[PDB]
Amino acid sequence: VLSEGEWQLVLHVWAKVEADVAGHGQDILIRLFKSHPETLEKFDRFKHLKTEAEMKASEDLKKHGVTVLTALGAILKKKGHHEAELKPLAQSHATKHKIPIKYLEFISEAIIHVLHSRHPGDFGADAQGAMNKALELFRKDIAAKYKELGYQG
Ligand code: HEM
Repeated sequence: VLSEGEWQLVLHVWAKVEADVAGHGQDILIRLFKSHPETLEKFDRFKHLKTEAEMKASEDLKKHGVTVLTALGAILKKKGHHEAELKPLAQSHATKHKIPIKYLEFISEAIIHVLHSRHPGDFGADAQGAMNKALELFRKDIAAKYKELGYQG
């Protein structure tokens, strides 16, 4: 359970992401894909991208980054009352896209990285800890729905 203080740190930094959702979305997906190449293989859409330059030139990758961050933003702004928003996301990522929970850990790390790079004055250690807790809560609750469906492993 995050506290109200910790939610405020999280959503203070997130409001700054909302000024440039596409740029953030691109940097995070590129970092995920470079740090953890296995994750790119889950996207038939992107698996032709062999260089960081080709990834940064891809409009379709930048489109997907906005889709991911708008959905994450929607869940963060529920401050933990996010069951309606997580159900479909867990359902599709377990059963259709086949994404292990650990790759959700990876993209959490890439999101923390990108926010520290772009918003260092709003993303000190308090706010880093709080964002980590929010992202853990997202992963806990998706993992519980994986388990229900037979995909926690
Ligand atoms: C913050 C974590 C994430 C969020 C909020 C998220 C959000 C989304 C949304 C909103 C969609 C499209 C709607 C849907 O299919 O449910 C999507 C599609 C997809 N996601 Fe995620 N995603 C996350 C993490 C990941 C990770 C870690 C992977 C892969 C490693 C991944 C792989 C996919 C794939 C393969 C699609 C289908 C893309 C396509 O071919 O159109 N997701 N995601």
